[PDB]
Amino acid sequence: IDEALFDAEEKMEKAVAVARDDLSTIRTGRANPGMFSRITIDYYGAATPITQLASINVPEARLVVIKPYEANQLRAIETAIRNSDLGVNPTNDGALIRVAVPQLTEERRRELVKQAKHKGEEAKVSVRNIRRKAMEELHRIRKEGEAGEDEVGRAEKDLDKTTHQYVTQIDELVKHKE
Repeated sequence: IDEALFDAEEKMEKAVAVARDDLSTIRTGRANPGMFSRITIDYYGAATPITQLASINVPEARLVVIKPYEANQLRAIETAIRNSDLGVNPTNDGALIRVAVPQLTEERRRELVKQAKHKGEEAKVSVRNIRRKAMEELHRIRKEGEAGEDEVGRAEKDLDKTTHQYVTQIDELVKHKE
């Protein structure tokens, strides 16, 4: 019962965290390091984020400079960005990567508000699915006699309580992306 609850609050935590990233990889607003965090480049057989492999430097609002902490991960990172979802054709000079935002337009931005709202929805669907796997556990606890209806019923209500908190936590994360 208690470990079921603990295992869930824990898993929703990770969903909210993955959410902040999804929503970060979107700039309703203007250029910043956060957008580059969802991108990953095979690092020694492990999918690693560039936001830890390089310094995302933002001079202008339409210009980002990327110095990979290691020279040899440069092309690797550079390619991860033209292949990403930002819509950029990163440049290279041997050490640095020159990225040109674009500035955006009245319409695409709207198509990114729809997007941010839509990926916050995926994340609330993931949460409710965590909440549901936990239910089938609390349900299976009660049925095995590892706990009385009384104790498990309480957990059900506590399970639901927590879900809303993590859901509202995703709500007031897409709120900022308006």
